[PDB]
Amino acid sequence: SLKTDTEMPYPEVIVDVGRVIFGEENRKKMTNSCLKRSENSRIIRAICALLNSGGGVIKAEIDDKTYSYQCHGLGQDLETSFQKLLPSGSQKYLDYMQQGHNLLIFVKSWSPDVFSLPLRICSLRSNLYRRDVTSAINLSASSALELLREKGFREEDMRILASEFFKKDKLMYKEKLNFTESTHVEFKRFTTKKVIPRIKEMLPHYVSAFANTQGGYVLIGVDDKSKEVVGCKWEKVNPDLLKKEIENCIEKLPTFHFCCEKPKVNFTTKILNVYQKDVLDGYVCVIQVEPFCCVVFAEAPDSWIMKDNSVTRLTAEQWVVMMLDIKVHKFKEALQRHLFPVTQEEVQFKPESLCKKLFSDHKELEGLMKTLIHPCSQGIVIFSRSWAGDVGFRKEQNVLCDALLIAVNSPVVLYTILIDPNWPGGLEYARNTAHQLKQKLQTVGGYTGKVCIIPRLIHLSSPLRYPRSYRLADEEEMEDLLQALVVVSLSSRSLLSDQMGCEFFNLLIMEQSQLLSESLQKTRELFIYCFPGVRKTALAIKIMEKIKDLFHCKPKEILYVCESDSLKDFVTQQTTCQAVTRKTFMQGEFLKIKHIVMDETENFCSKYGNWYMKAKNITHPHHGILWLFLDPFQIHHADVNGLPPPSAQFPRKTITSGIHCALEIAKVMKEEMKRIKENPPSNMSPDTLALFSETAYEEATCAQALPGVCETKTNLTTEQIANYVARKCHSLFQCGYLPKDIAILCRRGEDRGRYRLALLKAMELIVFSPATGVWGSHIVLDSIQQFSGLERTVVFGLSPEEFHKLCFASRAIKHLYLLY
Amino acid sequence: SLKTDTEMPYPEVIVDVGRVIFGEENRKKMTNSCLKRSENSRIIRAICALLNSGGGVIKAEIDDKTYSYQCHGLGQDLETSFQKLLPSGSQKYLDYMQQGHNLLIFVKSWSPDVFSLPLRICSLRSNLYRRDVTSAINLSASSALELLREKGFRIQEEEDMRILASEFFKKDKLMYKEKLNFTESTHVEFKRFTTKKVIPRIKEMLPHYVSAFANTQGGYVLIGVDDKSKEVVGCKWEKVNPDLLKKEIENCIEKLPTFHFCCEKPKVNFTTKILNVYQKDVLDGYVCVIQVEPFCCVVFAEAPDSWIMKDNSVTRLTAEQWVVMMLDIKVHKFKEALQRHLFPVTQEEVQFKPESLCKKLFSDHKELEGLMKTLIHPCSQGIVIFSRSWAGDVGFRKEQNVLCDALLIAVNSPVVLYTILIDPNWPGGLEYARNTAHQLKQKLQTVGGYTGKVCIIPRLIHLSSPLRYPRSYRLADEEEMEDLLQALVVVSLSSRSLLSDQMGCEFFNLLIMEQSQLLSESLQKTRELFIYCFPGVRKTALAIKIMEKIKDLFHCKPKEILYVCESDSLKDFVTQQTTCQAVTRKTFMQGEFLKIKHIVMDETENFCSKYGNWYMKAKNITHPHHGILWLFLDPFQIHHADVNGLPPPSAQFPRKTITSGIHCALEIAKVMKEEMKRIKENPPSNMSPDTLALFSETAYEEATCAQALPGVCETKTNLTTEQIANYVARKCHSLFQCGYLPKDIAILCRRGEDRGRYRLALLKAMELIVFSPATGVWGSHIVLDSIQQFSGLERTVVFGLSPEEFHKLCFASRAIKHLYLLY
RNA sequence: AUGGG
RNA sequence: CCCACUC
Ligand SMILES: [Mg+2]
Ligand SMILES: [Mg+2]
Ligand SMILES: [Mg+2]
Ligand SMILES: [Zn+2]
Ligand SMILES: [Zn+2]
Repeated sequence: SLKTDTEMPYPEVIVDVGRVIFGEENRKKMTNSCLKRSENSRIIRAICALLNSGGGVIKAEIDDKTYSYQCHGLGQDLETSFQKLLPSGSQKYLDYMQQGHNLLIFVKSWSPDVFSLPLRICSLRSNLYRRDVTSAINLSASSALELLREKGFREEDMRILASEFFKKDKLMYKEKLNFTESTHVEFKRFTTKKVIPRIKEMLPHYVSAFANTQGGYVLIGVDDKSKEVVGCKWEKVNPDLLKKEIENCIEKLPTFHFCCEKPKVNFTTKILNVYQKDVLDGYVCVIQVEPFCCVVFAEAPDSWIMKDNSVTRLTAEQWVVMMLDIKVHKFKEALQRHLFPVTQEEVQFKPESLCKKLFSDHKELEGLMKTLIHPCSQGIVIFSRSWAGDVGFRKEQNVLCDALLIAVNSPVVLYTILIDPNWPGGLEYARNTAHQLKQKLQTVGGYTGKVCIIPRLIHLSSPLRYPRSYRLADEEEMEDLLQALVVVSLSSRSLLSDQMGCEFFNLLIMEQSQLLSESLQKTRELFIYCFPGVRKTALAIKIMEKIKDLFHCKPKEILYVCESDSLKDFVTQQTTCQAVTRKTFMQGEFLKIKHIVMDETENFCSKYGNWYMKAKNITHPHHGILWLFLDPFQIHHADVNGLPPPSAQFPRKTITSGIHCALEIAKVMKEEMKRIKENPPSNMSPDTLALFSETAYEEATCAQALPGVCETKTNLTTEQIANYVARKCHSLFQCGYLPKDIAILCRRGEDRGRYRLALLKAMELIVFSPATGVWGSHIVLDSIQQFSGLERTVVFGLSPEEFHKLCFASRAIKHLYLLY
Repeated sequence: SLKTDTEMPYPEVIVDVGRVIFGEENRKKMTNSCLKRSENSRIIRAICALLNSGGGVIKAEIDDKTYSYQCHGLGQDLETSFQKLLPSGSQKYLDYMQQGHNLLIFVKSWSPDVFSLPLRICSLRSNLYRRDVTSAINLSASSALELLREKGFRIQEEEDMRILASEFFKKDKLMYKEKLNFTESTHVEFKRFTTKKVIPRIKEMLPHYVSAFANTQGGYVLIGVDDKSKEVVGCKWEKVNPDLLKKEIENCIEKLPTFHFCCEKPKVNFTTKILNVYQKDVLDGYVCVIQVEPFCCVVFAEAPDSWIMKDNSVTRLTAEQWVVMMLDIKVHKFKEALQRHLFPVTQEEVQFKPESLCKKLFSDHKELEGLMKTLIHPCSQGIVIFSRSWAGDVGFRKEQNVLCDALLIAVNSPVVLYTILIDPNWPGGLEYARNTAHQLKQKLQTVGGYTGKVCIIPRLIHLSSPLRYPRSYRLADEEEMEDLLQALVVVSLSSRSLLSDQMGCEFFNLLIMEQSQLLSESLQKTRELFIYCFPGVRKTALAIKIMEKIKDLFHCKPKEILYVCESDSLKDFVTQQTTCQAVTRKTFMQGEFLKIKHIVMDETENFCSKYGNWYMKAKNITHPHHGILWLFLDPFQIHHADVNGLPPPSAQFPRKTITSGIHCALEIAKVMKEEMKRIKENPPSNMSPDTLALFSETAYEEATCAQALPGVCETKTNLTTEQIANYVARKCHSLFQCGYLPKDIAILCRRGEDRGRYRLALLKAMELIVFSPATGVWGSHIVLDSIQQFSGLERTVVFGLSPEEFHKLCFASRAIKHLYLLY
């Protein structure tokens, strides 16, 4: 994407302007001021394009060989242009430096802060004119923006007797117009040197001024102080040609429309005949412009962007479009504080897993970095298998890894370690990676400061300079940059993205539980309904903690009752409250129990007693809590519950938000829900499949989900499937994932052992644990029935060649591989 | 409060600027620039003060006696100053008219729209500076505001210029014409001495560079250096004394105003030293260095160039005041509906509102209708709004010499305030009317939020029977009149009057509708609910709307919906509107309701289990199918001395508290809150302590501030029966004069045995100048009954007569706007 | 012929 | 000198 530019390989868009004279004394002295104006304009449009296109560097060549910036300054008209381009301070966006015979102007990206008008893009001139009293004022960016917002939500005696001059036809010589110019009246006189091109150049800024503000009459052929009518000789210009010229000129004036009818600008052009002693003398031309509905331009706006490495001018429609233009930003401070703290205790390498893998694979890398970063009292280094891939651009096999250094009083450095020293693509790779990383930090993270990324290449067995303003001055800039990094990684998919998404979901669960806990004081018996992918177990744990906090009771007096033993073990590892299985709850003695929470009441079996009646008798000796969590889409046991009929299941809620899966997993869940609703099954009643809405599910999905991967393969063999699993596992472990991330689940339990053996061979070509091993550092290989209520970040679903996709997707967070 | 101004009695603040020359050519051809600048400046300060202080009219005397505005124009320098004061449009705020030898400038009130930045006031020049590259730019109003919010929100390069310049102070000895190797940048500025005057020009120039230094990055300023040569020439021995030193500038720089978002309040720091110049190792002169460190907050070169009106004088704004006024409800949501249902902008005829006050006026005076009809004629559209005193409506003055006021609003016409006088011999009417118009206009802007140009022209009419404004001050289309009437609705909803009372009642109707819409969600989430209601929540309307929702959500006839209450009067009230059965609890028992599907029960607190179990009966009816058993409870309004059949409060789930819904006045709500606090401090016996814990004062504060409206609550004590009757008769007569109706008044006696007596004692006092029982609310009569029989119903005006205590809550609950507690 | 640097 | 309205 970037050019070659071997002389200065800056990781930015570089605009070369040519040869420019510099120096205050030098600039004050020229002949041929056209060259001076052109040299000012070129740099100004370059600055405008760079402000509107994400920043960059401007390259100029110095004519004076003995020139020195510290002794000659910069100029005087250039500073005036800078003031007229950046009214609220030009220092925050421009810097100047001198590399020998080169003058470099560093331009920051234009982004308004939280204390400013919402002015999205920078312009020299709005080029849409307004009328104040009698002068046509070219509006500024802010004034034009206010006018656009005005039209989006959609003294006088001079206007009289102007239409009277419009009405009459015959004129003698030297009529003293009794009315002077006003908002609706303005006049000029002809120029005998050139008439038609002067009218070309002069009409637009009055036609636009009238069309914008009320409506007016342009009179041409009238003097200022004498207030008479003069005109030019008839032989100089034919009136019909002039009228046609005026019509075609007005038709070419750019226009924007907030309405739908798209009317053209309505004007009336008339020619008169100024006589002299009953002899034809000349013409006076009158143009009446009514108040137009929407904004009328005189020329294209003085705004520029960068397209195809060229400084181009924005059109009217484009200019108006970009002129008028999440929970990540709410929790980014906490995420940065917990994941990327800014301390003074040496330098910390992140993430721990990938760094451990890289340092175990190569011992010299740790010392090589600890010597390269030195001298640095404090800082942060973030590693990645491919920072280009993490951003989402490219993946190079010749690169071992990339590191990012962020520290105070220092710029940001991008280290690129190469497996092979003589590979000729390292420098371009590092430069482009720095460019795309900075661009993503700006356009996504929201970093409005000044920062630079320096590419550096490094070999296993083994200089650009910026303005000092482009270095992280203090710790606050470090925090802002790291929060932008948090946003950028949460927007992408990688190992760090997965870990930070887990932290994000943990933060969101607390808010959801706090909101849910308000119903504790409003209800005693409740029937909570949960969508596919809600994580009812974490909600239940937080609810038990809140019950213990609100009702001042011993944790032993709160009973969690579930169906599966693995979920019970997970829960007793989590909460101090008592947790029993359904079979233990029955044929059991519970006399000192006040509050009961039931999860997985879907699969409760009534073939051993009435569990609902037992719970009601326990909570109704005092009136205790009897909250039931139900997800009617996850019924596996072929038995009815002790549940009362759906009409008697009141009061109830419908937890819609709580989707802590990837976007594609949520898509699969939504499609499966639609399929189930279209063709209801036997064990799911129509009444219960009516409280879940697809629109609400989509709204909850595009408020908490994060990017991930779902991939389905069909018509595969056992050995091929095992090899696929082994290869994907190997790639993940290389990228930094842990064994306690992955879980392989087979639909049929009897297919476990076989699928185990083919696994042990596959990983041999390139240790599995039961369902009570999800907290250990091993890959879990079990069945869907035995894995109910648990979850892991990467899930491999094995099933022979069908509404059970949802049971697989409910067990996964970011990666779901469905192999048939 | 306005001045006399017999010549032009505008209802505006008029600023007389003096004897001023006008003309596009008359100002050009004129010497004595000290006069041109003075007149331009005076007019500009007047415009700025008017813009920042509500608008008005500037009056000037034109120099040329042949001057005509349409011929001679306004000028060029004045127009440029107008452009520099209002960057985005001046026609929106300034109009000009000529009356004889007077030029009047009509100045609108600067009010930022929903588009522009929050620039609250207009500024000619902020006078706080910035650095840029090598410059000192006076910040515009917008950029200055940006800087204030930013500051309160708390091989060679350019930076090399600081080096080789920070070491200039260390150069204690200096030799004549030494070259300087650094050029001007963001950290250095040097100026050349002036031979004629040295001190005054230094003092003029220092503040506006010290401001930029202290406001952008710091730095230092030299004096004695040339721009074209970088000399060290400086002054001489005989023209500069050692008096000009650090101490001398220690007062000039300290004269600069400084604001501070900080608490340390540090004065600006500067150090001055003298570098001697040596022409051939001989002293020749001195050059000056002043080092200015950057400031934590803003530093002002001068006082800001902003003006307001104080004591009818154009008064300059200091830095603190300027920065303070630069950085500084559901009525606006419902005003569109209120205006379209109360003031429909149509063309069928002229609408005289309010109707009750108009009826009283037209019955007290038969000829008022014809005089009014002739006053606006010829006309086709508009609304005429009548009042007993429009000055008193906006809360300023009540006059016994004025019969009534009329406000005419029409398309292609300005607002006209008519003042009707009983006796023309009264001389002071004119001023009154004028002032009133002024006040009304201001209320339409500060309170009503109106932005466009409007003028209120006062006229004086007698029973036994010209100000000029710009054309732009007349209403243009129907949308303009709609916005003006919406502003009027907003203004009146914050005042106390008849029109305010009716608007508040309809406001309460809309609020109740939205509250019931919110409450209808719980019909999808539960079957039996225990709704706990604050005092003054108007639960009966909620119940009516709830059955309206049940009839649709469950597609069933109104027959299978039941209302259960305690009083027969409220049963009739409810059965008046609702199509469902509405029977009291006594007849609900000893009866059979087999077709009933859903039951809504009101006044559940005073239900008595002396005839069985009503709760079990309702439960068994609703539990044959699972029906709805919503129960509304008000624990603070227990009257009956009976034990309910309700389940214990620990078994009254699921439950919800309707905290919001306060549809009374601010003072009535305050009385309610005080009674709540008194009750909670000393709990009674008929209410369980557990139930007196679901109610918090803060939520009541929020609801009252969000929904209540200003009203009247007066308590009189130590009175006899005749005095109370006289008070009631006088208040009723005065209210009927104001335009009220008997259907808004309820006189309630605590003890029922006091009723008959309080009838006769009343009827005498009223006869000095027909009643209804509590079951007469729907009739057009004044009800005189007890609060026990009026429980559950409401009236706008309540007279609570009580013998000489926790029962003020009932009286406050039956009242909407006016409460008069007589003991 | 009008203001800001 | 630079810039803005301006015949
Ligand atoms: Mg003009
Ligand atoms: Mg002209
Ligand atoms: Mg300078
Ligand atoms: Zn349009
Ligand atoms: Zn401070």
